[PDB]
Amino acid sequence: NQFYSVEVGDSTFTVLKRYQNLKPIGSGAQGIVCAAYDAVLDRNVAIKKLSRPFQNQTHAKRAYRELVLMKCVNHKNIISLLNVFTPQKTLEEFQDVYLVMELMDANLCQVIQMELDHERMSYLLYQMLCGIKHLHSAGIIHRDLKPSNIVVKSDCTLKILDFGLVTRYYRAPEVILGMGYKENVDIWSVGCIMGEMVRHKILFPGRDYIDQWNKVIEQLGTPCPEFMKKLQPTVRNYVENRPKYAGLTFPKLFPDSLFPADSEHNKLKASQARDLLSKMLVIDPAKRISVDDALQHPYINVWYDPAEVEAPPPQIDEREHTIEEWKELIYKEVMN
Ligand SMILES: CCNC(=O)N1CCC(Nc2ncc(I)c(-c3c[nH]c4ccccc34)n2)CC1
Ligand SMILES: [Cl-]
Repeated sequence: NQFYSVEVGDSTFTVLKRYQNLKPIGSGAQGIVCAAYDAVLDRNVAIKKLSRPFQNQTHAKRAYRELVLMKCVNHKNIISLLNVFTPQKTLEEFQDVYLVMELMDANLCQVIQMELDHERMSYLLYQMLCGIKHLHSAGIIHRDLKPSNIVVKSDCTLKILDFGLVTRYYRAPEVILGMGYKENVDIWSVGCIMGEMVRHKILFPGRDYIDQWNKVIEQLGTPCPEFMKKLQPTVRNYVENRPKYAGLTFPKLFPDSLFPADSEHNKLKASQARDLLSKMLVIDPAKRISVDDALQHPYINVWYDPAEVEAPPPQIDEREHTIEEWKELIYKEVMN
C-alpha cells in the first residue's frame, strides 16, 4: 500500500509513505495539523487533515474555497500548497482530505509576545501588507485576519494562512456594526495586531460585541456624525445612546514607555510607529488608511521592493450546493 496510518494528537492520520515522523503542531476548527518529514523532497512540511469537511455546507464551501485558492495563489506571503491527497480510492468512499504545506516555525501569537523591535515589527507589518495587497487584487477581502492565522519562520519571513470569508477582537467596526465593508476593512485588523505587538495586550477585548464596542469608544472616542449617519437608524440609536467618550490620544494609548528608548533612532521610530497606528486604527473606514498608502508610510516603506509588492494578480464564491455536490467538487479538485 502507498499509505500508512498513525495516531497523532488524538486523531488518525492516514498519509503517503513519503511523510514520516508526524508530530502535532496544533489545531483549529478547520483541522488538526502535523509537522512531518517529506522523504521525497528532503524537507519538513506541514500536513493538515480537514476536520469534518462534509459535516455541513459551511464546512464544505470553506474547504473547497481554501483548496482552489491555495492552488491558484502563488505569493511569498501567502501559505502555498505543496501537495493534496485523499487515502480513499473512490468518490463514494471519499472521506478525508489532506493538505501538505510548507512548515513554518510559529504563528504571530508567539511573536507578538516578544519585546518590541522596530526592524522586526516594520518587517512583519510590511509582509502582511504585501500579502493583503495580493489577496485584494484577486478580489479576496479577508475580514478575519488575526495573529493565529498568520505564521512566520525563524528568520521573520511571514505568510498568511487562509483566505477569510472564535476570536473576534480584530474585526473592524463596519463589520461589527453591519455597515458593509471595503478593502481597507483588513487594515483595521492589521492595526489591532500592531497595537498588540506594542502593548502586549489585546486592544479591544470583550466577551461580546457590546463589550468590544465599549473598548473601542473608550480608547478611540465616540465616532463623528459623518460616521453615525452611515449607520442603520436602529443601530444608530444604540451607538448614539452610549456615553460620549473623548478618545484617549494616541500618545496616551501608545506612550513612549512602550517603545525602545534613549537613542535618536528610537525616538524617530516611536513617533513613526504611533503615526501609523493613528492612521490604521480609525473607526470610520472612509478616513482609514489604505493598503497601498500604508506601504508608502515611512515606517513601512523602508522594506519596499516592487517585485514583492507589485506582482500580477491571480486569474481565477456565491453559489450554493448540496453537501453531495460540494463533495464531488472537492473530490475532483483533490484528484487534480
Ligand atoms: C503560538 C506559536 N505557534 C507555534 O509555535 N506553532 C504554530 C505554527 C506551526 N507551523 C505551521 N506551519 C504550517 C502550517 I499550514 C501551520 C498551520 C496551519 N493551520 C494551523 C492551525 C493551527 C496550528 C498550526 C497551523 N502551522 C508551528 C508551531
Ligand atoms: Cl455578540
